[PDB]
Amino acid sequence: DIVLTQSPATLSVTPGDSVSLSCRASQSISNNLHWYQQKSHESPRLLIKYASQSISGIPSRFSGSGSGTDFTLSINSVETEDFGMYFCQQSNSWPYTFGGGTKLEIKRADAAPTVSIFPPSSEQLTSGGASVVCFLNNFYPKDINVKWKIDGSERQNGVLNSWTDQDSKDSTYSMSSTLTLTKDEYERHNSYTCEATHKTSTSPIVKSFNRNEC
Amino acid sequence: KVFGRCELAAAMKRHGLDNYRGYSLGNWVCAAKFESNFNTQATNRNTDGSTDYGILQINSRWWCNDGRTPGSRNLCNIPCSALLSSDITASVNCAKKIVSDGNGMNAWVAWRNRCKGTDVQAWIRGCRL
Amino acid sequence: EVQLQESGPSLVKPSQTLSLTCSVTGDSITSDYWSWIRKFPGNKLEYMGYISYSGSTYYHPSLKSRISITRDTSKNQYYLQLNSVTTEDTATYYCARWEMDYWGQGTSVTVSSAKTTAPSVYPLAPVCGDTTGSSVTLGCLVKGYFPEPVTLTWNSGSLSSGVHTFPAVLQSDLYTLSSSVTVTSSTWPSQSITCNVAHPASSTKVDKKI
Repeated sequence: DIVLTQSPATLSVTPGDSVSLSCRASQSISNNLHWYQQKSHESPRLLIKYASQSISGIPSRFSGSGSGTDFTLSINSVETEDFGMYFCQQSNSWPYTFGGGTKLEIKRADAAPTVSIFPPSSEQLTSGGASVVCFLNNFYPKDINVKWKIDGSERQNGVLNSWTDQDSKDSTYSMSSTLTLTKDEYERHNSYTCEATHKTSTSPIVKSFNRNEC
Repeated sequence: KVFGRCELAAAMKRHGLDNYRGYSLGNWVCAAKFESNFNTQATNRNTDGSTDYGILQINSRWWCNDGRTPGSRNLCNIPCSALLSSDITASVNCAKKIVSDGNGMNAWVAWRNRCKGTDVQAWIRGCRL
Repeated sequence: EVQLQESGPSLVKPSQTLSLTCSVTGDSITSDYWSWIRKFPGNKLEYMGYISYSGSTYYHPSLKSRISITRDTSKNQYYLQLNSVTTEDTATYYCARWEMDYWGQGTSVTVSSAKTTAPSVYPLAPVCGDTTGSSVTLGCLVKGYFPEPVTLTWNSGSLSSGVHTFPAVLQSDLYTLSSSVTVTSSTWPSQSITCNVAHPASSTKVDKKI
């Protein structure tokens, strides 16, 4: 099938400035490339059809160019509501295929995460389960390295992470990282540590606690 | 307007019909030739009330609205008048929808009878595109 | 102008067949080309297929001939039927006109053999020790539930600022999610903070005071 590649996968921009989104096809498709805008909890909205033909009701600041294998979606003077996901799709050959998408996010000053660690609750422990939760909130950019350590030893298994979407107000991201273990195992170790390394500092943020001690 | 052979060829290529859903540029040039002799204003009234308009003779009973056809559907959501312009955009956009059906280009009778199966590559022969 | 809307079970079991309905208004169904597109959890979009005027259909080979797209004889609604599904078919499904101009809002469908399970809800109080900060963040852990979704609020919605509720992740075949709330240290526990979690599927709603 025709593969459509969109790079970068993420693009930071400051309202007022302009951006260009790239979409390359593994095979020439002439002008049969369309661009879509997609917001969370919403269906894709067609922005440009056939590489550069405009769509009724689409702000004139959006424009498309390119032909064959190289295409470009241009957004002149980016506005707040222009943030979200942008996809390209070809209809030159069956099956129609989509590009992996490019995330258009709001640029802001970098910010270190506020890290908090929480031990398994008494109720959960009562049921044989034990989850150590770590929240790293309101940071920027989104790239972050969170590591879990049990008695100095790094633990990879049993860890599950979740991130929120870039906040509409402060433009930050927040992350949740949980280490789930059975009560059996949790009580065979002393210290649990949540370690986060972020662009904002060469010194990691370390949150830890020892079982039954304060 | 009446396009020149290579002119239409270069035009259709820029408008992306070359190898659209597997149909070579020659197929489209050949079809335009036998369908309208490359005339963007080509018009033909059919036994019923439908009329074929444009360089590709798109019918007013199924693909465009001309206000005087019974049972019209206007699948291309376009006036039949827009398929007569010197700008072939609307004609190409509608043709792409038409050929995207199962019977592909067979939708153009002139193409079936005179282009289908033949070496349509000769129609872009001599064109530097 | 035309309007479209998808409808059908939000939960389907593995190997069972998934069916969805797309209701259209503003334009005749037999008078056009119609499509089905799906968006996977990782946000990737897949074009499923379309049916055109002659009744001919085009299906995406990625579907390995498991898909059927039919139009109703008289209701102005077309359908999507997908056989032998697995969790790989968990996604948001959209029906749209071939023109790609008008789309339905999209509906979610999950493929799982899991059974309805009320969530365990745990209060997350801060580790024991001093007032090591100007502000304090508390938490609520919602674990082991199915199917989605749950609605979580703090102090019955009275506390919305400084809240971070994370998307659910699948853990051991059941979902898990958590939420944090940050307030001025001196206000807790003086001014109580309670986590409230409701789960439609099991008709349950619990409160957990931090």
